[PDB]
Amino acid sequence: HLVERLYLVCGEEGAGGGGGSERHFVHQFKGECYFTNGTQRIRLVTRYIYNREEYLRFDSDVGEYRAVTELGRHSAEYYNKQYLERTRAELDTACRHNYEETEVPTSLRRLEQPNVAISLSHNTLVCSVTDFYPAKIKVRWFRNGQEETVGVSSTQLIRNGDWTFQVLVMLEMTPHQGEVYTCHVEHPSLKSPITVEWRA
Amino acid sequence: EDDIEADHVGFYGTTVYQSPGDIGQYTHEFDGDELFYVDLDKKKTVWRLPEFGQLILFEPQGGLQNIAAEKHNLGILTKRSNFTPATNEAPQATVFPKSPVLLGQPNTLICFVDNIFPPVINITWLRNSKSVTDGVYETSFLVNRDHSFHKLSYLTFIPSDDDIYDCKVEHWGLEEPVLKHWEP
Ligand SMILES: *[C@@H]1O[C@H](CO)[C@@H](O[C@@H]2O[C@H](CO)[C@@H](O)[C@H](O)[C@H]2NC(C)=O)[C@H](O)[C@H]1NC(C)=O
Ligand SMILES: *[C@@H]1O[C@H](CO)[C@@H](O)[C@H](O)[C@H]1NC(C)=O
Ligand SMILES: *[C@@H]1O[C@H](CO)[C@@H](O)[C@H](O)[C@H]1NC(C)=O
Repeated sequence: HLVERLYLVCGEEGAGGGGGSERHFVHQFKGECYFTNGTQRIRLVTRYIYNREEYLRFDSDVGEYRAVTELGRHSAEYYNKQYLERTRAELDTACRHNYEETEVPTSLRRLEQPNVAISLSHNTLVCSVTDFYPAKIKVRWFRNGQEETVGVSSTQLIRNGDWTFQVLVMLEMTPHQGEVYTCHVEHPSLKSPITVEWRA
Repeated sequence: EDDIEADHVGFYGTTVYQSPGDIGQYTHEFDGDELFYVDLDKKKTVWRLPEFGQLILFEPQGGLQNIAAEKHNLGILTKRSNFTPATNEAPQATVFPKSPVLLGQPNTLICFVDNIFPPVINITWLRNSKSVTDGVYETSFLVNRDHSFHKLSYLTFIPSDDDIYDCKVEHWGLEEPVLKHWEP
């Protein structure tokens, strides 16, 4: 009882209208489904791009194809004649279907627990939080049982490309005998936080 | 030039085609990560992680359909643009480990390459200035909001005190290969 992932159809322009040293010419189509509060709100945006210029767009909040630049002026009239009702219908048959029937049992159930380690690198403690999914996470620093607000800094969220993330969170500190510093990580994969302590 | 607000975003999917050379790709993404690509020559769906395809299918014909339509659209738009060619961009790389580096414990070195356009590139690895091809994997070209691409390459490695690494990137937009260095 395999379930099928569906796709957004790339519409074709009407014809006859109106290598490091070689020239190249590039075209792109992007079909984007935006979801909020499950499938309670869905927005569909499809984009047609020549080289780097998006020239034609369907946006379900607008309800029809529109020219994004002058290059797409007559494209939008042709696509609205030929593909308008088909594209409107893809919000349910493609976006809603993929979310409810394929993302709910897979992507949205994926939970990878973070690994947490502390290193010292005047000075600064670095808490490395690695290999977690999804991206939502909270990392807190404590000194002798009290939470630190500064100097707490963080790198950007790092996307590893393998459906995991990592982040580094730094604490400006001066070591004294014999304090305890704690990196404290809350993540949807964890019922209770993971903590690591570091001592002078 | 303003984000759309959403809890989740699926790309179902993204297609790119370029001429000459008949080079194209078709992928789906969810929340910015690759679900699969369609091997257009083999006509088969290749999942990013094998588990993704255990309960779910994608018919490769959908990717073939999008690529055929994009080849058609490219012909029309190329003429309409007065045959304006693509601009070769200079890609930029950063290298980082997947996990904190521990002596003798297998790890993965990641070469993140951004500002790729057109989507043709070579990313390769050096260890102690010698080419390494064992244990190397690459993502598809992943889309950027400005319609360039990024790509990641992966190198299995075992951290030691006697190894130096480089990610090497070759691209039409680079006069000479760029080397991104990394050491523990
Ligand atoms: C990626 O690497 C390949 C292989 O080194 C390059 O293809 C070679 O290109 C040289 C010079 O252009 C040719 O003389 C060889 O015959 C090619 N070899 C093969 C096996 O095709 C390719 O050009 C590189 N790509 C980029 C973007 O630099
Ligand atoms: C989320 O959606 C459900 C049903 O789709 C609705 O009943 C609920 O009120 C929504 N929550 C918010 C905060 O809008
Ligand atoms: C098209 O390109 C040619 C050659 O680059 C140029 O002479 C011409 O002015 C351009 N514009 C039009 C409308 O032909």
